[PDB]
Amino acid sequence: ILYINIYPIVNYPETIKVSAIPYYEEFLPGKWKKRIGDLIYLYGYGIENEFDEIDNSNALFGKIFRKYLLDILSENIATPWQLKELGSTLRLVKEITENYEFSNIIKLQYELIINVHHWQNTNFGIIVDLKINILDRENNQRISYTKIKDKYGESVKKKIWVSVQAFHRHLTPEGKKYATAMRDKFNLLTGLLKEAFGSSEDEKTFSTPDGEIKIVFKPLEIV
Ligand SMILES: C[As](C)(=O)[O-]
Ligand SMILES: [Cl-]
Ligand code: NA
Repeated sequence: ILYINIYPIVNYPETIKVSAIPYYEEFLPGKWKKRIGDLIYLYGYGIENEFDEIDNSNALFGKIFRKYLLDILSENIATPWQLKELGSTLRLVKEITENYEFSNIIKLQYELIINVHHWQNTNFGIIVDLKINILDRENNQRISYTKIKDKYGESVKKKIWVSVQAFHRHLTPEGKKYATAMRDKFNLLTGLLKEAFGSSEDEKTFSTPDGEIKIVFKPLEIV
């Protein structure tokens, strides 16, 4: 039983309202709109009175829905997660607030990286990657292990790496290898994804102007 980091959208609007205008140079990309070739399509909360409807049998549907999906998710982020990047990709972050040695000088931050996967014409899912960013707490900037070693010394470097591995569940909280690591790492991913979208249940529905989007917070299974 193989589990993949893709969380399926099991319901979405089979029809969505879109507006098209010609692309123009001053266009600034943003929510509720997408450039497609030499048109910009408005959708979701960007729809003015003027509109056309497109269904999932149309190639345009997937090109729009892949972005609309992220736009909606971006409207449903729960504290303490924050939006870091929205566009073709959705990145959310939160600070690791549990204790670890050298937390006073080194800030750790989980980052969920959310992309949309589309396959067999009508299937959508979010592909979700988890990274931990390591920040120098005094200036809130990214800091490499080498720079930690130079600035705070070898001991801090080594300890941070163990803490990072423990927060990824690559090691036990005590810093040791364990047997059940890929199961627990998936549970962590699923649990953080649930938290980030305010979900206590293994599925959640999100409202859109076109109808509901339903996501199941359970990784796809290849048996
Ligand atoms: C109208 As809205 C949910 O895009 O702020
Ligand atoms: Cl765009
Ligand atoms: Na539907």
